[PDB]
Formats: sequence, structure tokens, C-alpha cells
Amino acid sequence: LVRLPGLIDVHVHLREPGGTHKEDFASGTAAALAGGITMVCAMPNTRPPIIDAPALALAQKLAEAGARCDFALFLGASSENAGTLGTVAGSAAGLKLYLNETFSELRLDSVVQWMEHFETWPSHLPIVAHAEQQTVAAVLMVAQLTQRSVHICHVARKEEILLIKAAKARGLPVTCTVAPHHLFLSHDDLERLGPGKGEVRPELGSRQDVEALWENMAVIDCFASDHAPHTLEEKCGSRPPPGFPGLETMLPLLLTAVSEGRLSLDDLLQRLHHNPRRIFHLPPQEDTYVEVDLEHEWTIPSHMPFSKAHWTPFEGQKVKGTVRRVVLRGEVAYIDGQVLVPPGYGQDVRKWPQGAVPQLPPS
Amino acid sequence: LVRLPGLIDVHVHLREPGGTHKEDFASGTAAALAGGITMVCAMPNTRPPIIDAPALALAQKLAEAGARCDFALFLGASSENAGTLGTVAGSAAGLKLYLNETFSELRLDSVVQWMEHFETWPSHLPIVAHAEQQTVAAVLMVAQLTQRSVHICHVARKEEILLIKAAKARGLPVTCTVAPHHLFLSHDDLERLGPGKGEVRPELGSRQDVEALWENMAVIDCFASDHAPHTLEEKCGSRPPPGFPGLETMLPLLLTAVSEGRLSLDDLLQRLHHNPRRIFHLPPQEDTYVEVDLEHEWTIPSHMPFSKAHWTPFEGQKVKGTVRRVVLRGEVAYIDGQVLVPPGYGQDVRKWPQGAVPQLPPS
Ligand SMILES: NC(=O)N[C@@H](CC(=O)O)C(=O)O
Ligand SMILES: NC(=O)N[C@@H](CC(=O)O)C(=O)O
Ligand SMILES: [Zn+2]
Ligand SMILES: [Zn+2]
Ligand SMILES: [Zn+2]
Ligand SMILES: [Zn+2]
Repeated sequence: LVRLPGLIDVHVHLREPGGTHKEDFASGTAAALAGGITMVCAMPNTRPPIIDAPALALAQKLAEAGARCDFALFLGASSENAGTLGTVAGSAAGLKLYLNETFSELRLDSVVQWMEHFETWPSHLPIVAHAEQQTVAAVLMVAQLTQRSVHICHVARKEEILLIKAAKARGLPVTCTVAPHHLFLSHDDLERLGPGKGEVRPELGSRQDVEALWENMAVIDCFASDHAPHTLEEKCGSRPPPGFPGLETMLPLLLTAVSEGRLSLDDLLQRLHHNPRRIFHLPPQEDTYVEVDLEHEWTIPSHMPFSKAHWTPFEGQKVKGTVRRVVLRGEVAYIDGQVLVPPGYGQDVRKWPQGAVPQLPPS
Repeated sequence: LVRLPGLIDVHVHLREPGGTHKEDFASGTAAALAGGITMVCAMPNTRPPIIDAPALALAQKLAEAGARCDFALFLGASSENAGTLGTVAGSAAGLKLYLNETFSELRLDSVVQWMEHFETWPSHLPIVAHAEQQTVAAVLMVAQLTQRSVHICHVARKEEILLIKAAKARGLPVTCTVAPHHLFLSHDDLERLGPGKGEVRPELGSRQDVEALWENMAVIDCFASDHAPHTLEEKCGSRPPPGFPGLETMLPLLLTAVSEGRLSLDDLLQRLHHNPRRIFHLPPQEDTYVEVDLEHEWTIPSHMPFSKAHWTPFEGQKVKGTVRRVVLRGEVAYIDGQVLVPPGYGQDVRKWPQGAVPQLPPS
């Protein structure tokens, strides 16, 4: 067995409030623990969406009562809320901008609206953007015009990682995350998945996109699942929403890659622990660790045990490595397929004294 | 009468070679002279497209034999020609990038291809981009990464002009052009035009887009027609190509605006003479001038006399101001509805000693 620190997934969709047949805080954080994850950051594209103080207050209580691991909640940018989030901004994981079409009603239709958010959101707090292809260059321009940093979530294309690489070479403050489906799946998999299951944003890339991401691993700051649960009925239906569940498969896939020498254990810990902490200013978790077994070989089944999504695009993949035990803040939280902490054990890390983002005092 | 210097239209499509039922050098430059224009820069989206030395050589001869006014020819960026244009680059007006869907096969599908052109095209030579909405921010980012300037053609939206305004305020080297249809037409006109005639890229904007362009006139560097002739049969057909003819209506519309006090005569001369010269390094034309009459009131007819397009989206608009006489290099070129210089009178200004772009000698 190997002992790892508590891993952090900075990009999950837990569907509560409003989509709880797909997942809720209790089921989604159970999936997190089973995947060796002890802290999650939940996206705001719920129903109602987390785009104002009252929606945030509601989500916070739902999470505090339902979460089994620790968490922070993102606020979402809308066409109406720029300049209105200053009072609650510090209590959120960060601000999420949806800049392309995806499972969300929050798309901003004008770059001027992006600028307004970059100008009004506190400068010391994280901004994350769903930005695909040329949109990555556009949001980078807005970040430069407003003189601040931006984080690009789920980078999926050779085009995108090479653009980010060029920006870092010029010293621009940009960081990025890559999700496991964009490292381990490609167009070649759509035959097997079909057009419904295969729907995700950004879409699965070519083999060349996948190869470019591996070749440019040094450019990738974080891994995150983009856990996006939808039921099989929805994925197989007439208007399939995009997204894959992934909390329970992420670490097993990456541990397999480690065992094959495609990256080191440190590469993994930088991207699932240290970089998430430092980019999102997330606090340490006392007495918290994950024990993995690197020798157990298994095949991913048609669905993982915990997520309500009840399906997985990785069905049939051979992996080596499994999560054996998770201890969270001194309590056994997970052992071999059984979660052992109840809904509500998890806490909002932004309310911990060490979880606040340091800022310069009033002028 | 008022005497103006020779006006320059930096963005015309003359359709030769390959689309000569829509327009050719002879008919298109006749339309230019009638519109008070003595020098045009022709775009490369012809058939074959001007994307290599042999296509350029062909277009140059066709222009030299057919043009009635002076001209320069753009090269077009393709997915294959980056790094191959150095030998002929200096003979072109500049390099044109097509970054969105429009009447062209030259769209570049990856921002990496944009970067390659910005890195390989000589740094002292003009680059123009068809870039809409967020694409404006994206190409600006590529210009910054490669540390050079870019010119944005046909700006049509409040979103775009405000982005450019913000970039100029930060001292970024960007310039832009606005076409008359985006100052004088809007959504409100689509009722009258219909869905076929009304097809253009960028599409007609809202009244708010139009108002934003007028309010931000100080941000606009050039006016150009984006003369994009297609026959009525094509515009009224099942797959209408986008674009308006505009060489013969541009100056009359702008002179009307001058007479109404919406801008000054100087505002007009900066944008149709001085700024085109300095951004594209176009040479002066000896013994060349345009005489306009600011008092004659008339209504734009169903088609203007010269363009083969044989239709106009400005039909029915009341204008005040008309071109009475054009002298080009010491010859009467146009009087009151009659062109008096033959096809081939016009010359390639990039072959004039004063028409070369100054550059630092070899290292
Ligand atoms: N990526 C997806 O395909 N879906 C995500 C939304 C998102 O991350 O854009 C979801 O919330 O379902
Ligand atoms: N603007 C248009 O609607 N059409 C132009 C092309 C262009 O300028 O994009 C054309 O060549 O027809
Ligand atoms: Zn997303
Ligand atoms: Zn997401
Ligand atoms: Zn264009
Ligand atoms: Zn054009």
C-alpha cells in the first residue's frame, strides 16, 4: 500500500439543488471518497443556479447537511450579476464563467460581459472559465486587459494546450486543468460509446489531441474529473445532455498510467493535491490521507457503485490500482467499497479560518 | 463643389479570377471611380484563391489589364501556406486571415494556424483579420503573443467596438475598419430586404450596435465598403451567399451623414484617405482628386449603374451628395455617370518605388 495525502477535485457537478435524480451531495461525495478524493469544488450550474447570495446560502446548507467529504462551492457568472457578488465572493471557491454551449443556461453572449466580471470580481479570488478552442485565446485577452489571472478548465485539444503553452512562455498568469476522459478516450471510442453516451463538452478529441495532452503534461496544472452525472435514460434519450461521471474512475485510470510509467507519482500529486491547493487557496485537511493499492488489476464495470449516474464511459477498460481506505479528519471515511461517514460529515472549507483567501486590507 | 484627394477603399472583392459574372476588375473599378474611389485593395477569396505566388502572378496580370483605378492585391492565409509567402509578401497589400464562416474556403480551424501566420509573415507588413465577436479578442491575443499589430476589418457590433476601444486604451497596436451597411442598416431593415438579400457577414446588427458604432466613431480608423458583389439570382436563391455591393453607394451615404452633422468632412478624409495610407503603407497618387457636389438630393435606385451585382440593399434611401468628377493621375476618369478611362489604365501601387513598404535591411 501507498499513503497519499487527501486528494482534491476542483471541478465536480453534484446536481443539488434541482437535479437530484442524477446525483446529490450525499451520493456525489460518496463517489468522491471511493475515488480517493477528500475535498471537492462544486460547480454552480444547478437549478436554481448559484448566481446570487440566496442561491449560495441554500446550496451551502444543502452541502453542509449532505456532503460526506469537505467542499467549497463556486459562484456562477451571469449576464446580470456582475458587480453584485462582492459581499459573498470570499465565501465561494471562485467564480465560474461559461463561455461556450454546454449543460448550462449561464452562457455569456458578449465579451463585454466577460470584461465586466473580470473588472468587478475581487482581484485576489479565483476565476475559472469553460473556454473552448479560440475561446481560450479570447478569455486570455480579457484577463490581460484587466491585468489578472485566469484558470482554464477541462483542456481537451492540441489547439488549446499549445495556446496555453505559448501564453505561459510569455509569462502570462494562466493555469489549466485536464480531465481523465480527454487523456484516456478519443474519437476512436465513439463507435463503442454511441452518439448519446459520447456527448460531452469539450467533445472527445482525435488521437492527435490526446497525444498532444500527454506530450505537454508539463503545461497541465491540475487534473479534475469534471464529474458530470446524468442518468442512462437521459444519455440514451432524444436530447442527450453532455457529460461523463468520473469521480470513481479518475484515480484508478491515473494510477494505471503511473504503473505504466506514463507519469510519476509526483506528477499525480502535484496535479491532484498541491496545485489545486495553491491555485484555489484551499486549506490543508488535518489527519487526512488515502491508502491505495498499486497491484490489484481489475476491469471497469458497466457502472460504479456510488454515483447515481449508474453508467460509465470507461466500461471495459483494464486498470491497475485501487483505493483501499480513506481517512478524513481522523475518521475512517471509506474502506473497500463501503463509505463509513454519514451525509453531513463534510464541511465548507471556506468557513475554516485557514480556508479564507488572504487579501490586502481596506485602502 | 468640394475637391477631395483620391479616396482609398482597402476592402473590396472584385471576383476576378473565377466569379466574373458577379463582377470583374473592369466593372468593379468602374464602380470604384463612380463612388469617388481612386485606389482599391482587393481581397484574395477568388477562384483560384490568391494563396500562393502563381495565383498572385495571375491576379496581378488580370488586374493590370482590367483595372481602371489603381490597386493592391491581398494574399490570403491558408492552412497550408504559412512560411511560404516570404518571397512575394512585399508585393501584396497585406495578408488576410479568414477566422469565421463567410464567403470563403480559407477559414483556419485552429488558433495554432493563426499563430504560425503571425510568426512567419514579415513583421513589417500588414495583417488583416475577418474576426467576429469573441474572435476579435482571440486574434488580439495572438497578435500580443507574437508581439505585432493587427487590423480588424468590418467591425459591426457594440461588443466588438468596445473590445477594440479597451485594447487601444491599453496601448495595444490594433486598428479597425467599419463598413457603411453597419452604420446605415440594421435588423430593422431585414423586413424590407428579406432573408436572402439581407445575408451578409458580419450580419446586420441591432439598433444598439449601430448606435454604439456612431458613439464610438473615435475608435474607427477606416471606412471601407467591403464591396461583395453577388448577382440578384444568387442573393434571391436557395443558398444565398453573404455580402452587399457598396462601392457606388459608400461616399453618397457618408456625405449625407456629413451634411446632417453626424461627422465632419475631416472625419471622413481621415477614414477614407489618411488612415488607409498609413495603416497599409499605400503611396500618394500624383495629380489625383475627386470633386463632389454636396447639395444634390437623390434617392438610391434599385441598382447602381456600374457593379454587375445589379442590386443594392440601400434601394430607397434618400441621400444628399454625389460624385461629379474624378481625375486619376492627370486624366479625367469619371464624369457624371460616365467612366472615361479604359480597362488597364489602373496600376499595381506596390510596384511603384514609393509603394514599397520600408523595412530594416538584412541582419
Ligand atoms: N462537460 C459536460 O459535458 N457537462 C457538464 C458541464 C461542463 O463542464 O461544461 C455538466 O454539468 O453536465
Ligand atoms: N462580408 C460578406 O458577407 N461577404 C464577403 C466576404 C467577407 O468579407 O467576409 C464576400 O466576399 O462575399
Ligand atoms: Zn465546462
Ligand atoms: Zn463542468
Ligand atoms: Zn470578411
Ligand atoms: Zn470582405
